[PDB]
Amino acid sequence: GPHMATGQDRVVALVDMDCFFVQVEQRQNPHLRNKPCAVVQYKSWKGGGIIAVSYEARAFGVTRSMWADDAKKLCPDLLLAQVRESRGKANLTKYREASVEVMEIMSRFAVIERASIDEAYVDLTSAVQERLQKLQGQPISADLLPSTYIEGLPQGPTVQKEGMRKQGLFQWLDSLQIDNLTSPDLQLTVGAVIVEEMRAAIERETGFQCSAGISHNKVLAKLACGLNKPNRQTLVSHGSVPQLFSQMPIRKIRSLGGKLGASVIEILGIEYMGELTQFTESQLQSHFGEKNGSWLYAMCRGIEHDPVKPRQLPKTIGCSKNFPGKTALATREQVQWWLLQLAQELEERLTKDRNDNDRVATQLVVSIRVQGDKRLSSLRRCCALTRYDAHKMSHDAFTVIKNCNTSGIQTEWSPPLTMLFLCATKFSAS
DNA sequence: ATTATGACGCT
DNA sequence: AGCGTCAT
Ligand SMILES: Nc1nc2c(ncn2[C@H]2C[C@H](O)[C@@H](COP(=O)(O)NP(=O)(O)OP(=O)(O)O)O2)c(=O)[nH]1
Ligand SMILES: [Mg+2]
Ligand SMILES: [Mg+2]
Repeated sequence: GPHMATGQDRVVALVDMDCFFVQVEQRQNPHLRNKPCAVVQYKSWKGGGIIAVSYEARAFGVTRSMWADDAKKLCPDLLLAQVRESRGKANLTKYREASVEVMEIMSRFAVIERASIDEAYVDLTSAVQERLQKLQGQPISADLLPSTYIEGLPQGPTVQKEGMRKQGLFQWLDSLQIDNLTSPDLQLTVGAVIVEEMRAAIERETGFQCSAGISHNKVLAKLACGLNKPNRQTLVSHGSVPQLFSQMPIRKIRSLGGKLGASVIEILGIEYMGELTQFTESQLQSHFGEKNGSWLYAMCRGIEHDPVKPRQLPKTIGCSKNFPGKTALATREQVQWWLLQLAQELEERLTKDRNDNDRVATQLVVSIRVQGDKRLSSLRRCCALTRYDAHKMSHDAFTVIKNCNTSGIQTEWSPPLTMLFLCATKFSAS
């Protein structure tokens, strides 16, 4: 009771751009604004593969990983934008630049952990404390939280969504104002005020809309963020966790969407995150290992300690291309030519990186997939990255993998390669 | 023919 | 160092 930690020590937010690549294309081409739209890679095969979908298009059932030709059957008026293609591969530069715009703004408010091209975690604990002092005990107005949902509210004794949002917010604030709500709850509330400000700054300065989650840890903040997309933010308090998790499928939680999550469900015979609470830590550790067990025991109670790492830049810089089915690379000249295309793009990105961020990568990782192999990578080899030189990088990459070629003939390559992937890693100060 | 390419744990 | 998981 007295001595039990409740995991309410921090205020953490997760900010994620709405249909990010689509908004980047919509900003540049106003014709696409406010319309069912998607972003695809390539064009020849089935119209290209969709990787981003505007909310207008999602209403027709359009989804990521759908072929554009197929999406067009669901949504005849779907507008498409295709990622830039350079050297015969996808070139995501425009979205990486857009990403920097957003990350730079977020970094003004607080320490952030870049989690993906379109999202960052924010540790707002200190910022909250500072605002609480400036506030001097002033009541927090609903006006300061124009886009915030309080998960779990309203409750008790609204037909329209904005009506529900407001009633929930009023219930929440009226309880904070009375003083019934905990200090952790006040802290989350101030975090939400700051996040409103962060999101307003992002929209004003970039034109991009986003959603956000505010809670006491990264897992809950990420979960919260997705609850009310698009263009809204959600506050998930410690107290909201029991009801929220009671019907929350285990696969919903970050890190549990794959094999581990499936084994939890299968071994324990449960469906929802809340059901995890009936097991002892030791039980969970025995089934899922010491680290995962401990993590699950705390998580199902809404507690997680993974820190927001101070990292605004990616740890690696890489590029890859698949060669599916019949296009699989089958000659030595072919492998080398594509290795050079990958290396050239990478050299460009690495040079820019060195200039902007005062660092140099020192290791080059080469990954390939062989035909018939389900795995992401069939083989990984590394060499020293001593020069930002595409010819040298591609030549070195070839040197470390050329062994894989079973065929006696130099010209032929077997087994055929279904992916090439060059990753620059092990950065150091420059 | 689910592509491009990230972080990160285990050994 | 080299492979497996989770992600979208
Ligand atoms: N190349 C590539 N890019 C991808 C892929 N999947 C996603 N992206 C790119 C395109 C995405 O726009 C972007 C951000 O990823 P999300 O935040 O997961 N989805 P979004 O922001 O689109 O919508 P919302 O958050 O409102 O649901 O990453 C992929 O499989 N391949
Ligand atoms: Mg997003
Ligand atoms: Mg995202």
